[PDB]
Amino acid sequence: LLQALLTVLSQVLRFMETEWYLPLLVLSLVLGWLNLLYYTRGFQHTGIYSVMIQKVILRDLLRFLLVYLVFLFGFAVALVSLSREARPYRSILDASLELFKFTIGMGELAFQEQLRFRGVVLLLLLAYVLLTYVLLLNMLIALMSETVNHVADNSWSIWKLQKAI
Amino acid sequence: LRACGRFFQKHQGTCFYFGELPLSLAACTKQWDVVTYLLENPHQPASLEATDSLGNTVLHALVMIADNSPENSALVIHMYDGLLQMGARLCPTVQLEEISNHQGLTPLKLAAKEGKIEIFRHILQREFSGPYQPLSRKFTEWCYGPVRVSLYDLSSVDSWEKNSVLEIIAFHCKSPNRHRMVVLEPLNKLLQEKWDRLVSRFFFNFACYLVYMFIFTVVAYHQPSLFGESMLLLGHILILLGGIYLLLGQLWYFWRRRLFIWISFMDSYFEILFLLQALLTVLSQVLRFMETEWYLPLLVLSLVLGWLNLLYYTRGFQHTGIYSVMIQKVILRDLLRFLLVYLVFLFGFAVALVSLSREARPYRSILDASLELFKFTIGMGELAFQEQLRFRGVVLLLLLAYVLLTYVLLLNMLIALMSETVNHVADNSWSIWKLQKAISVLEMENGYWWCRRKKHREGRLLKVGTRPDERWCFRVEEVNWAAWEKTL
Amino acid sequence: LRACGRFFQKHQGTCFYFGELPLSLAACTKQWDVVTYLLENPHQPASLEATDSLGNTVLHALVMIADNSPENSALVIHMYDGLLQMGARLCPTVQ
Ligand SMILES: CCCCCCCCCC(=O)OC[C@H](COP(=O)([O-])OCCN)OC(=O)CCCCCCCCC
Ligand SMILES: CCCN(CCC)S(=O)(=O)c1ccc(C(=O)O)cc1
Repeated sequence: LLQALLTVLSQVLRFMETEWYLPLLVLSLVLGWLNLLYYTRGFQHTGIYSVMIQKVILRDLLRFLLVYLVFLFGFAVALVSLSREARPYRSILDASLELFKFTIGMGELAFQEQLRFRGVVLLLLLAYVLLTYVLLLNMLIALMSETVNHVADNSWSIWKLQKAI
Repeated sequence: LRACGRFFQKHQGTCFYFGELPLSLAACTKQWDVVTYLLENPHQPASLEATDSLGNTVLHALVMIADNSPENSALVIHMYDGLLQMGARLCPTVQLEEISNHQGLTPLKLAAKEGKIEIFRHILQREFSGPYQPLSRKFTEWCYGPVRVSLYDLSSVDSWEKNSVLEIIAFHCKSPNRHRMVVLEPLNKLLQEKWDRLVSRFFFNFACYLVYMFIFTVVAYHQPSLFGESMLLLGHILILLGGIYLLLGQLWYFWRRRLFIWISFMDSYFEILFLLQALLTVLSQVLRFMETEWYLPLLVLSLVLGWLNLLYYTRGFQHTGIYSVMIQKVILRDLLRFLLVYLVFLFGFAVALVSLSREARPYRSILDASLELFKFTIGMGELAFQEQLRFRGVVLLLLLAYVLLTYVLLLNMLIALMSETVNHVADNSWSIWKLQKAISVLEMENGYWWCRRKKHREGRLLKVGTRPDERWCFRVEEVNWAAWEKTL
Repeated sequence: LRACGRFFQKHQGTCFYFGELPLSLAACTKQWDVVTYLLENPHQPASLEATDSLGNTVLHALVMIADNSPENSALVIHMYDGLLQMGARLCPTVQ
């Protein structure tokens, strides 16, 4: 439904000649490729796997996200505030994206010589990294304790229900 | 006679505590024919009222011999009920469970303090009929199909009274099973009734901390280089006053909880973190009035710590609350031990890389080399055959050795955490969250440090027999189809 | 008579739904000697067709008392089959 709405809206915005048609057309395109994963239920082999891949619900990741976004934005406002003085964390979006890069293996640590309080900026980054790795490790171990419990694999039955619907 | 020497005292060494008197010995050994003889003989009767060097009666001594195994529990429970029945015949004017030891504890308060959950549940939910009905704490009011309606005696339980079972479980007990005690009847429904009348105050306290942290963030983001200037001054005095208010409220918490202070923060470290945030806030405003540059690091550390402090209020909802408990799995217990091994590898290879990189043919300092070595743990470590160095091949072999040792250590640490944490034990996170709600409520029931509110009794004053036997009793309705159908 | 007040309705609170009528109570409690008496007595027989305030018969009420545990299932199943066999003798024209 959402892909079809965004598709019709993108064509309405294209007839209005507004630039924002292209973001809607491109969001409809991504969502339309993700929609082809529906038809994986037509075969037993992919179908049942599409059910096995539901293990980690948004139930826990949306809760972890609350804790993670408080760490992210709390350290982002702090790094921007402290980096104002020279002796670059220029905005909350800039510092949030630099702090998020640590979760994808891309985070820059430097003793950043051009700043005043550079040592406190480095200690804030080291504290954010250590807290985030404690949080991610706790989140992963808490998912294993909930999901890896040797209960019978009901994925064949849940796929037979997808076929029934 | 009181066997009171160091062998007969309770301690971690070689001892046998049973109380100190013959009757308490005969009860703790399960000699019911010696107990009735010592009580009923004509030559010299024992008294159930008699106390040892801690002020413990035989009923306190029975709570002291309890472990939570089912056989020891059944034997302590049979002996405890037998001695109450005996007291109802030999000293019927005396309430044996109202006798306090030298710590001010009755047998029920001692069972709560010492974490004796099986005898604690038994005393709290006890019921009898015919001659012993006045010895009950639970009274069935009516039963119809799967539904039982009961009155529970709240006399030493409700937090309206000083040093109650609720205050003891929350703040004076140090047993790991505190969270199992708060989910028993009548404590479960009683704590829910207290939560439901305080949940609006909990989210008012959260909203005031959100407004304080919003003002803190707006002010920290608009600091000048070392109308809007007047609003920035207003923001600094609101941060000063909020910092003083939180500081006074937290110092008052640690003053009220001074007798048990080393446990008052053990599952409640947010009382340390709220105190520390308030201190660093007040210090940042003092340093700002002194015009020293170091005010800004303190203001910014207070800001970070204040956003981390908002994670306290996740306990207000079942969904986030219980998850905040599930996310405690990996304690600092193992990561602080792993950190010892990791910091020896880090600094041992850092001094080595700095020493060997001195010669050309850049690891310039211990901080530089420590940060380059730490970058391997976050997926950012540079490996190069570093051509400008003398011994470049040995520098590369030191880096490859550090990487392989660190990946062996991290893999060992992760596998050792899985072996400790992923063991299919029952998910007690709901109970530990009900204990967080219990601690929060028992704090909110006092009101604020400046407001000191009056408390109200819960349950109703009701006649239960002769035992007239009038008590503050709390109505609980249990529906239990699975227990009921087994009786048919 | 239909015990129909809020205690006898199905909801998340404190209640005992069994249907609302004596026969549905006697079936939901497993009193098979009260069920046959209420059905077969000469003074006033119960009807298996009788419905409560939701339109539930005693067979709907038995489905409503079911949990998926093996003992509760065996007891609901025995009572349900017994009442169909009784209907085959007391109201044989009625499905
Ligand atoms: C001298 C009397 C002053 C009366 C002020 C009345 C304020 C009412 C709001 C209130 O107490 O909110 C509590 C909140 C901290 O939450 P908590 O108590 O659960 O604590 C957390 C426990 N884990 O507190 C805050 O967030 C601070 C609010 C900002 C300061 C208010 C003005 C102060 C003037 C001196
Ligand atoms: C207030 C309601 C009481 N009723 C139950 C309603 C379903 S009752 O039918 O009057 C009743 C039943 C059983 C007992 C008993 O066993 O003690 C007492 C009273």
